[PDB]
Amino acid sequence: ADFDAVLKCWGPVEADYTTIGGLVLTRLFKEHPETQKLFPKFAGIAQADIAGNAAVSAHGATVLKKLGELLKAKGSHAAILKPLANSHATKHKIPINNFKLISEVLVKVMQEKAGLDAGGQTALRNVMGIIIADLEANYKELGFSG
Ligand code: HEM
Repeated sequence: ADFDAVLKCWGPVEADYTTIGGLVLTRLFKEHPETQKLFPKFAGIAQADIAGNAAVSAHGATVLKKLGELLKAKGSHAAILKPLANSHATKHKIPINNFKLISEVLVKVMQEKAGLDAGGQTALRNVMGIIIADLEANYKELGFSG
């Protein structure tokens, strides 16, 4: 139910995954500057220079497309989220709390750009909580508990 609820507000996101993706990552790096260093391709770019950066926006589109895939899935969520945990724990080396931070940012960007109301915020927080708990479980299976 909460996945379908978030989709009621996803139109403006999916309309421009690149622009909205850039807003998300720009705001993540501005509000949580330690996260920028977890992206070696972006680490060191002056904050004032992130909003206009096409590579940052392209990666934000990758992120939001993956969330859209999850939301729209009729099949296994596990088939989509387990690889995501595997890569983020073992390749990218991302501490789990960062996923909470990007979720906070997404809520704000959807409030501002996608008409996310109180019920929609609930739903989105619920969906992101499901995602984060699954990532954390799969991290633990790989030996990551930090
Ligand atoms: C909504 C949560 C997130 C989603 C859906 C997501 C999705 C993705 C996807 C689909 C990729 C492409 C490669 C892969 O499959 O691993 C990726 C790569 C990556 N992600 Fe995430 N991610 C999320 C959160 C984060 C956070 C919070 C960080 C760091 C703070 C992070 C850091 C990275 C890095 C460093 C890469 C590799 C970029 C590259 O070298 O091109 N991700 N992510």
